[PDB]
Amino acid sequence: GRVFAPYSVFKGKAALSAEPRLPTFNRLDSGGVKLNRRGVIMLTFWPSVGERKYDWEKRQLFALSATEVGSLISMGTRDSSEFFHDPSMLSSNAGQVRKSLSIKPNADGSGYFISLSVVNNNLKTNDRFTVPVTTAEFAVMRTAFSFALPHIMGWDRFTNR
Amino acid sequence: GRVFAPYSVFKGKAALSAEPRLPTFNRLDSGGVKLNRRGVIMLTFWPSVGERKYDWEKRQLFALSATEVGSLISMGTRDSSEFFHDPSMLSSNAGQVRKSLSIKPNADGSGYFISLSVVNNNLKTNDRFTVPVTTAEFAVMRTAFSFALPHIMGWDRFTNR
Amino acid sequence: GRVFAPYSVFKGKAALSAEPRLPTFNRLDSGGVKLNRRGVIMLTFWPSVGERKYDWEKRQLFALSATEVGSLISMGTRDSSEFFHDPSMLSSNAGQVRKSLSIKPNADGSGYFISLSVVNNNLKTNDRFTVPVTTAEFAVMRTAFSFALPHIMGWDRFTNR
Amino acid sequence: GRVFAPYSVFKGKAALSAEPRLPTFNRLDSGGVKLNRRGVIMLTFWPSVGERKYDWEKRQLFALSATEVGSLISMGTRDSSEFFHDPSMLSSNAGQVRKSLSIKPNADGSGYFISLSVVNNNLKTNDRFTVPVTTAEFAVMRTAFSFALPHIMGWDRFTNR
DNA sequence: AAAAAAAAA
DNA sequence: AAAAAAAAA
DNA sequence: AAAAAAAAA
DNA sequence: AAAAAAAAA
Repeated sequence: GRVFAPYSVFKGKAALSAEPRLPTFNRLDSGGVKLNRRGVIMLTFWPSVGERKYDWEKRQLFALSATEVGSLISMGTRDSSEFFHDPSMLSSNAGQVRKSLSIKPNADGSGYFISLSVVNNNLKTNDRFTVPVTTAEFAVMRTAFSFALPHIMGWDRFTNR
Repeated sequence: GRVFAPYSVFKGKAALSAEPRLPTFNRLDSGGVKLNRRGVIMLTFWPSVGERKYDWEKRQLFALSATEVGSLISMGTRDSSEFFHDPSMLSSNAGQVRKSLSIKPNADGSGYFISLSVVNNNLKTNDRFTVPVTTAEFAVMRTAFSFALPHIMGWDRFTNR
Repeated sequence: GRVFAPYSVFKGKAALSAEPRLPTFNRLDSGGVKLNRRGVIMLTFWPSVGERKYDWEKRQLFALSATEVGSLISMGTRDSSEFFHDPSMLSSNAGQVRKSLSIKPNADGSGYFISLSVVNNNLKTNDRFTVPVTTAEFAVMRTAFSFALPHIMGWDRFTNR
Repeated sequence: GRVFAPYSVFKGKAALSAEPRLPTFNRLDSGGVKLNRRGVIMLTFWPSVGERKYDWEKRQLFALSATEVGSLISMGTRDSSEFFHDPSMLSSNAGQVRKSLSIKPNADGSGYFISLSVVNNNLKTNDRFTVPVTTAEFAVMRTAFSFALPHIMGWDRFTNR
């Protein structure tokens, strides 16, 4: 069944969590198997309430596709990226909620800021969580994401015995 | 049985697909096992017909060997490579069909063009599919190909328990 | 059960050993599984007594977290790092024992010195083991640690079949 | 049982083959397991007789340890290394046979020469096989060796389920 | 014997 | 449908 | 709760 | 046929 092993970073103003969501397959009637819904690396941001305590109730999610992951793992020290998502895309509720994830180098080069911005035009809200990530932490993510990439793409099914 | 989990890139004029084809083994009569036919990373190109629709019927294939894969994964941002294949090599139908795959940096350095050219002297045809690949996409391929390399070489059979 | 396969470096004044300690999980009552205690890469230092012989009785341990590992694997040739640990942290016996691990480039750039310093204010002792590590050896550690990182984080549980 | 999946390079004057030899373990009476004899990446060189044919009878072997592998995978384009081995080391027949493997950059930077030199003072012979390796081929070896490194060290036994 | 804790299904 | 072959247990 | 879709065995 | 040894559960 499920497995819950997130890599988490807890900082002053918010927490950040990351974990793979594996792809789903379908057993063709030809006998073989076929990849159905794509894996992602799910990012969870949540707010620090009171003192070193965190409000899981107010979390926001951002799903990194294979291609966004490749974008993060191939980032230089001075590079930055920005991803834009609509959860209710190609559906009835589109344009209402808008998420943007930005990864920017801090001035020192000592790391990066990762922030999730959520604008909800239905509930008339505007949230923003930012978490600083050291060079070491981002190194864990780079290495963990690279490990995970083949798996969310379903390439770990190509094995000899 | 089979597993179908291609990494695909869909662009203006054509689509590109990539997936490992595992090596085949033979159970020696000595008891052990021996690698028989070599794995490849198969590339499939196909043409965009009408509007964001793609003509799977007109696809062309290109099989990357272990060594060609090593050539792609070790490419710098400014490097380019070109591979030349005859499907009916060392057989009766050689010289008739000629395939060439070129990976070139786009001017921006924002990625690469991958194109397959097929010249068929039997059917008197000349096809060319080109697909632009961003830095992020080519990063997925590099990471996915590196993951896959040991597997198509059959080295995933060397495992402790 | 247990598995004992340390990578070891034996030098003039001391020995150094490194091996992963896997994370522990808990089978939720929801059916799924949940990561409980975190994996580390355990480092063991011990003193050379007499001539090319080593006093296992006087060993000192240092547990690298996921994040410390990411710090070591992402070190340039000229970089150095220093980690500080209190084994009896957040408990009753804190402040008494203090461990610090330093990884510094040797002058040549031919490698690094890895040293563990242990100050025990209970037993009134002060130990220091230093082991030089060549570029090749540190390359084994970098590659072995990167391989191990996903595993100590419990990400090897996310697998397709 | 055995598995035979060598990566091979066939050139003008000789052939080169490479494959992992896994470590051996012992089931402790404590229940757990303990690594016994170390894995290597075995290199096999053999001479080209006549025209594109190769004399397997005259092969010479060279066993790369974990540390030698780390030395090869961390080589820059312009780096070179040289390893020296006595097969009958610490035994009665030492000093008699002497093997040396050299990896040097070719002038172009288009690759490397890998050569095995064997001097046998018992049989009064002196053999030398040299095989040029392109950047692509050496990229396969680097990637395949890095994949294999954890395995020959027995670290693939540290797995979650 | 090991630096811990912070959300949660 | 795929570029092959070269040593061998 | 998650940005989707495009070929196909 | 292979470069070995050094601590230990």
